[PDB]
Amino acid sequence: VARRKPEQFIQTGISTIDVMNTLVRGQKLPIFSGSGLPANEIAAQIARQATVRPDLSGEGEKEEPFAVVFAAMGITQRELSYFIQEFERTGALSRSVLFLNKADDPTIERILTPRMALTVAEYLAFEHDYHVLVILTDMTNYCEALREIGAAREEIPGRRGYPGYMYTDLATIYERAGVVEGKKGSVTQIPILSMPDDDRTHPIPDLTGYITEGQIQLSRELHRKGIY
Amino acid sequence: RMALTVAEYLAFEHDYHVLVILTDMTNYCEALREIGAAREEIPGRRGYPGYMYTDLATIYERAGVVEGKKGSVTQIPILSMPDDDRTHPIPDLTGYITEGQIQLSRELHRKGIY
Amino acid sequence: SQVSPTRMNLLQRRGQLRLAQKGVDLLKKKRDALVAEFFGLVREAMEARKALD
Amino acid sequence: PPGGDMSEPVTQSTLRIVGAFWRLDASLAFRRHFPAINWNGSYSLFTSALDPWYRENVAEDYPELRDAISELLQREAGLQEIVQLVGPDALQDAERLVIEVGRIIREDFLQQNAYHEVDAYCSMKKAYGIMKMILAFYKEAEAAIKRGVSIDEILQLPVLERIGRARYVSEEEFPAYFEEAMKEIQGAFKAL
Amino acid sequence: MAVIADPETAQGFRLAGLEGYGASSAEEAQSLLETLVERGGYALVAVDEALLPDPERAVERLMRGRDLPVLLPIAGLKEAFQGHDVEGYMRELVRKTIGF
Repeated sequence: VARRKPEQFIQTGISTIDVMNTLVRGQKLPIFSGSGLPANEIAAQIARQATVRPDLSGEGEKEEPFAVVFAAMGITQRELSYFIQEFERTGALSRSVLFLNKADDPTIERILTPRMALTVAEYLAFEHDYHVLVILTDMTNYCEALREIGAAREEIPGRRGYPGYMYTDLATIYERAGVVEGKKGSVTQIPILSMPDDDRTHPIPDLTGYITEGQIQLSRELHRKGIY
Repeated sequence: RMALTVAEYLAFEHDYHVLVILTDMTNYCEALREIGAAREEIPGRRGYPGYMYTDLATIYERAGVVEGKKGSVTQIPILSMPDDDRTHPIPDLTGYITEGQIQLSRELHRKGIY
Repeated sequence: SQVSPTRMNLLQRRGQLRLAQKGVDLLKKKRDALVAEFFGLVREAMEARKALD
Repeated sequence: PPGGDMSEPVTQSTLRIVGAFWRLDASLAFRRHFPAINWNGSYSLFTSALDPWYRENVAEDYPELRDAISELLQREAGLQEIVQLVGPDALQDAERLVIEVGRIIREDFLQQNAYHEVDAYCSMKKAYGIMKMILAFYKEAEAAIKRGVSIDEILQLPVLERIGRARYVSEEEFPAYFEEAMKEIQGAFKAL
Repeated sequence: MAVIADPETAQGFRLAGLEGYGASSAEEAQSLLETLVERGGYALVAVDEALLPDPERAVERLMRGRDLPVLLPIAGLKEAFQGHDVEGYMRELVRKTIGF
């Protein structure tokens, strides 16, 4: 009830999103991307082209901070430096909070650290009235850590080696976002998947369907032409 | 099982002729499963039980004529499948004890040929 | 790489057969009609031809 | 099995263990010519090791007949299809030959009745001469087309009828009917 | 039109019934054949078996579709020529449908 309809559109710097889906504050756009198709790389493109629209919405939106958050659940050596070097290329590095996780950093904290970080979002986004962009990327490595408890313990695998408490595990994460009716801050969260192949019966494409309204897919067909 | 045991006494011992018409076997088989799963019997292929066979027999095998007793029960069971595909137990099972099959055409039923 | 679903798709690959198996049944005596009557025109062709040549 | 599938245990196990599979087709059945055994869908890996013991006890040329004659069905299977759609008369005299012999194989050596008990009783000596005659009728068919003998009169020979009356006796009249029947082929391609 | 063959038989296309002025010039009379049909504005293009186009495929591969004015084999020379029976029968069955 405290959520109220999203409508304040931003520039993501691809005409394609700001027309067909027309991404707005408080909204989620999962970027469906199979395996063998990059999405960390190409996401940095959106991440640096992101900029509010204040002259078309009738009021300032640069007047209240546009900070951004990033957070990996598990990444390599090259993609570590690649990220910072694409934030250093525009100086979009400034005013960011990065709660990175790596593949050699605890395997238990791939699924703990998202939940933590999102409650540090609520403080600067809602209670200091900032427009916070959350971008959570590498959501398989999530699922790796999820798997571990799923079956080894008392919990049972209710679909594909992941617990049957799966529903909750994807609820507290995803639910964070939506325009407030009494705050003027928002949490706009944009999950970017690396879901397995082009499968739709796999847990990731599953629930994500129902949840979002707006969603976009990237495919490998035009990706070998070299169009981005 | 109720009307089963009453039926025996109708058509063989009164010399009457009964026609048993069952409908929706899917429900019969779903409910069954829950019962067996607590007696320590594992469910079967495409979840439908494997201890189905025995139990399904006992309803259908009170069909066939009887020497000297003219009246006997004629069995017509009716069951559902997604498109009449044979890729789960419900037809297979049935289709060994029972004889024949009479499937339904989409063309026909559209045009209102019944 | 790229791979299709395996229980959504289950329903479509059974129906693959209904379209395929029945489909190719009628494909056989179809083309046979046109090629059957064709022969007639090839034979009959040389009728006037030989005469008037 | 419920479909005919091999991905069920029972079939893909039996399949190697037991060496023979005898598929009957529904079409092959419906015309009233028994057996209805579909050959491309039957096999017997036994036959190999039995070929010694077949010719030894039964008859010397017995194996020689079976293996040879089966080529009829093979060049007839892909012939009926849509290659004799236009009638056999508009095809080559070597592709005709296949249905000329085809008559005797389909009205003599594959037609039988489970309603008539004088034809269903069969044994070695009866079946052996039937398959035999169709070798000796191909040997004379093919000498017919090498001389340019018409396919009107070969399809009307008394020779074909002489086979037919010898499947209506069990094995009693068979020996005397083989005395007359054999030599009749011999003097009906030589009477033309 | 544009029908050509041997000289003697070419004479009569020069008159009416058919239009023509050519005769042979090649194997299939390519000098004229190709050049002419390029425009294709002629009432009929018929190449007789007096030239004999073994590659009727040359014209089809180049035209890339047109049944309007394209050679029709006839004969064009007399030797009691009525042999386009036994020839056409075998020319059809061999490449289109089942062989003879």
